[PDB]
Amino acid sequence: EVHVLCLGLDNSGKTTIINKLKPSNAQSQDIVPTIGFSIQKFKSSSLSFTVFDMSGQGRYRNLWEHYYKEGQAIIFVIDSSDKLRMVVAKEELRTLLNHPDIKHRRIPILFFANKMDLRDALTSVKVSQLLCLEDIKDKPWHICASDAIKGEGLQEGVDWLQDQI
Amino acid sequence: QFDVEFRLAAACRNGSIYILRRDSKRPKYCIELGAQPVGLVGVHKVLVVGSNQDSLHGFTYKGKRLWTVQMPAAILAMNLLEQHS
Amino acid sequence: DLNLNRADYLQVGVTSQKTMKLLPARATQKVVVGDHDGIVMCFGMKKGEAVTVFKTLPGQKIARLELGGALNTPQEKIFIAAGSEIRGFTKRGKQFLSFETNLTESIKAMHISGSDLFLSASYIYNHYCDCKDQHYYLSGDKINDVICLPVERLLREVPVLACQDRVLRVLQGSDVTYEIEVPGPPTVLALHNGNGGDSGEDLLFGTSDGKLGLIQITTSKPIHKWEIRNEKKRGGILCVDSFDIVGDGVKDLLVGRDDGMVEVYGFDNANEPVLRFDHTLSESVTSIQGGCVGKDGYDEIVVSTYSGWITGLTTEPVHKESGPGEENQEMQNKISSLRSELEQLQYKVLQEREKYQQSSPSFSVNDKFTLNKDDASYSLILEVQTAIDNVLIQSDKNSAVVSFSLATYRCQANTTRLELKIRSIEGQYGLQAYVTPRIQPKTCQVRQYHIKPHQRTHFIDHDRPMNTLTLTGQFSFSELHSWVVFCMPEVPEKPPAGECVTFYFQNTFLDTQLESTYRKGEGVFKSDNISTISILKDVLSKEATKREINEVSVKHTLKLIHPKLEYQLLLAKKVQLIDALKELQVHEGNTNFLIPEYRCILEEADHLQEEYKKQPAHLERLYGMITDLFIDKFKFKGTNVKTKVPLLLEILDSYDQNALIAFFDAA
Repeated sequence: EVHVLCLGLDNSGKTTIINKLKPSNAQSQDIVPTIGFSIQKFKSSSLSFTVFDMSGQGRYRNLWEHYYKEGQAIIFVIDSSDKLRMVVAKEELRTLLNHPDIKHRRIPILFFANKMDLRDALTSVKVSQLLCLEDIKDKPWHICASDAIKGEGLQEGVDWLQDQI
Repeated sequence: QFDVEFRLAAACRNGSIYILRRDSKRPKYCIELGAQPVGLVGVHKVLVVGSNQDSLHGFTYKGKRLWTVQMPAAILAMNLLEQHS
Repeated sequence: DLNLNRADYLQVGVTSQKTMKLLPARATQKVVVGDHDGIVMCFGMKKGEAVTVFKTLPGQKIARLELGGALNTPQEKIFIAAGSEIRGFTKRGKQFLSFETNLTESIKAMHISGSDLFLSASYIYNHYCDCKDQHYYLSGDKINDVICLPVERLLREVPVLACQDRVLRVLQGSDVTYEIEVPGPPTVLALHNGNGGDSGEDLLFGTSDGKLGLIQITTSKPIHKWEIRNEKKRGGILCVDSFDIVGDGVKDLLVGRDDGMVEVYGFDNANEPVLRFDHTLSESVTSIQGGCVGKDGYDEIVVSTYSGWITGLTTEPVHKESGPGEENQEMQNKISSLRSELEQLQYKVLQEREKYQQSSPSFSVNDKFTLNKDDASYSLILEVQTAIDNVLIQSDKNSAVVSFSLATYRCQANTTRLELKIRSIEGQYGLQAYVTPRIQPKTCQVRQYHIKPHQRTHFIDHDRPMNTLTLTGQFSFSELHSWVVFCMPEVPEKPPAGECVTFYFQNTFLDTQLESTYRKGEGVFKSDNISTISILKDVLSKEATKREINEVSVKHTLKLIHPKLEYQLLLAKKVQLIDALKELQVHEGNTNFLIPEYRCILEEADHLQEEYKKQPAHLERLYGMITDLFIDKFKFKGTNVKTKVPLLLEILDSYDQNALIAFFDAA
């Protein structure tokens, strides 16, 4: 119904959120790669919403530029362990949202941080507020509530993102 | 000179970059610098060289400087991480 | 590189040293603390709020709290020792043990090794086994802490006794096997792991001057492994603990201080420590522990603060949510709670103030009158649970303003501790301090410190020219000891047993020893200074009325003094020209012209200028010391040369060292 897309930074392996973001019936213990093209129903902070999954290798972060236009609702994520590979994820919203398809519909558009139980982090908002990128305002959301793998904070920007649908 | 058909690239003291390919192939020698080009750098498709006067060096195997300037000061050793042709 | 966020928890009353503990409980542990009114309590911090458990009844001031267990069971029995007896609670409000251990004054330290119980006192040390006396020791100096090596990883119980005179007497039974020497009076000590060191046994001590160590007490001798002697990190170690917070795999050292400083030391060198994270707290830390108490899954440090603020330093960020215009909501919740509480408390206390005014408070001041050794200045440190309003200093880092009139110091805003220096001369014995807190009746409490007429050490050098001096006649040894306590900074008040005691002092302004030996009716006060023995003669004659010379010693003292006066004069001579040379520096970039001589000053101009600020006090002190030395060394021969002083002053304005010694020997 209401889809959700996430991309992630390069050279991380930070894609393991969607498994613990899925329900308790089919939780996965292996690390979940952000292959994308995922098809499942998961009970989110508003209702039983849908998802989508993609891979971010620099060589590979173009299939996410092949499914970027669409999506019922939306999705925000980042790598907040990156002290060098987070300069490149700055342009990723301008790849994602700057594109005409994303801009046209007032659905869910927010970018969130990650890797909190890892030994480095930054501002909670991260994507739209820490790395000088507060200017995502006309996008009709905001993103929050991030940990690393332990499973917190998916209902953090939910009033701006999840319960905003 | 990493061409996949093995066209070697050499740098002159004068700063003029030559394109001497396999068994000393004859190719136009590009002088693509104003200052001394002592900053050659491989890029995983082409042969990256660095401009002497605080100018980023971008170029392909046919002389044409692909890149515009991107460095404030004089670089000393480039490199590149992993992606395809 | 490490970051710990300061999350505050429940506030308890004023706490003594090492009065906080963590019950071992993989989820959040439980915190247990003891107030100076006897109200030992424990909480768990389930979600934001302290879910209190068995907050007991008030009694005597809880002097120590320690958790242990009889067998290898997870240690959960929490023992306290309030006034003169040791009480014991389980991990709930059921008291099971109450050992009266009838003593005289109080307990100052205690250790529970299963059933074995090693308690301290003012001077006394006892080792009981289930309310049965088995070992009894009486040191000559006050005890700071007692520990026993792991009786399991080793075989014999070797209790260590940290004395006030910089020694660790590692005694077995009721007699010392040997004594380890450590710099500074030890205050805390605990085996540096959850077991006591991999390679057998190791003892980690922390002293009141600010110093850590790892004395490895073998069967007959210690093996020093490293020391963390500090320079800028002054402040008495009140607590230390071992816990792996960095997460590398080897346990780190969480050490507290007396100036709030909490420090983590990692062993990344695989054998030696290195500082990783330090944080000031504005009060005096009294207990430190590792683990986690809030939001299990993130290791944190629990720090007991003097006034009772049981604070934590977590490794988990605080900005969980970030959306729209925003400013989190827990801040709003805590704000509203404090709002409501302050409204209702204002109502109650206003009505009670009305009733009290129409019908018309003791507190604690943890003071510390220590003696800085690198300088010659005592560093007085007052602390109050509340904030201070003004401190009087009557006589006979600080943000306060001067109280000069007798110095009155007002403390700005909401400060608890106040550190102020006090520099007293080699003579002039005879100091009050009125402290007033910011409470409603606004009372004042007076303290009386003493500036004695010399930091005590353990050994001297007898190959120095000793200007001995002998007191004889009609003494009770206790009375002569009382005289020496009146006369010397660091000596125990209680007369040491044996009727024959020897102390090895040392002048800190310049190294001159003052060996003092005395028996029931005789006393020998050897020295390396004429000033010291002259002062001793005068003050002891004064006490009595109340109730030899080595002809080269003066030469030795003058040779000692000469470098200091030379350095002061060179200081003045360079700072005279610093600014004149700086005026030349601003032009022509100093490429070719400036002489190398003054070029050596152009760089160190800053240090020269900042030492010139303190120079005049040192110069005046040196002149006074020299004139007292001269006057006294002529006074011993029976003369009165109080008149030749101005010529000596002029000579020192010139300072021809050879002409100086000539004027000393001739007139």
